[PDB]
Amino acid sequence: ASIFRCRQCGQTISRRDWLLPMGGDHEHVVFNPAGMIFRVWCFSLAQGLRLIGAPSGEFSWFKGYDWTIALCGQCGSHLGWHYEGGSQPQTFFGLIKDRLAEGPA
Ligand SMILES: O=C1CCCC(=O)N1
Ligand SMILES: [Zn+2]
Repeated sequence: ASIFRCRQCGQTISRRDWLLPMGGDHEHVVFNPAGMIFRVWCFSLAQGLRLIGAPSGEFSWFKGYDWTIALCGQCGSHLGWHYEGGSQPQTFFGLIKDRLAEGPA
């Protein structure tokens, strides 16, 4: 139970080892302006995504960070967001936990 793959297609995305406690916890439950609730797990690093558009600071859940939508690079499923432009760390990923599948390396 140590790597996270895309739930829809199996693309390798991240590792348990790369979980990042932002503000004291790797899990953040949040809502967007359309009222969709996401349970976000923060990772310092990820792979197999495709980051879309240019970063935006609008409604950022994490102070001082701008976001870009992160899709699965294989299937296009929306897996979370890349955050940049902040400090300690400058960048990280916030991935939607129920859109990933955890399993053996
Ligand atoms: O409200 C939102 C949607 C996109 C990601 C974020 O930080 N905030
Ligand atoms: Zn996928």
